[PDB]
Amino acid sequence: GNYNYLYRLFRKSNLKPFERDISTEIYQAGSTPCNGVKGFNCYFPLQSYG
Amino acid sequence: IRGWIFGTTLDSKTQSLLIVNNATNVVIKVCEFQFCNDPFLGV
Ligand SMILES: *[C@@H]1O[C@H](CO)[C@@H](O)[C@H](O)[C@H]1NC(C)=O
Ligand SMILES: *[C@@H]1O[C@H](CO)[C@@H](O)[C@H](O)[C@H]1NC(C)=O
Repeated sequence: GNYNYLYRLFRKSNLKPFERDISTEIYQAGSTPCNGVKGFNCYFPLQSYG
Repeated sequence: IRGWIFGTTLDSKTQSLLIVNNATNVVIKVCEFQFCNDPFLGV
């Protein structure tokens, strides 16, 4: 696997045309505060094609 | 007045746009900037 190629799987809102959001900061899907640490419903926003 | 800052959060975690008149010149940058807490230029 080549893991160097990444895509965003999680965002709070959809991009407008040519919006270029590079931010890697940890997302919150849950009603409970994720405090910037990884977990269930507290996902890292990118994924790798491998 | 010598420049402008634009963006969403202005705290490096997402990108920001800086525009400055450097006396004769004009400069534009987009970066993961962390600014100082009270932005101004010492002259
Ligand atoms: C632009 O960034 C702000 C940051 O709070 C966000 O609310 C907004 O949804 C973003 N725009 C789009 C189209 O994603
Ligand atoms: C800023 O302005 C001075 C004016 O003498 C110039 O020498 C310098 O190259 C400029 N630098 C930038 C990054 O604009």
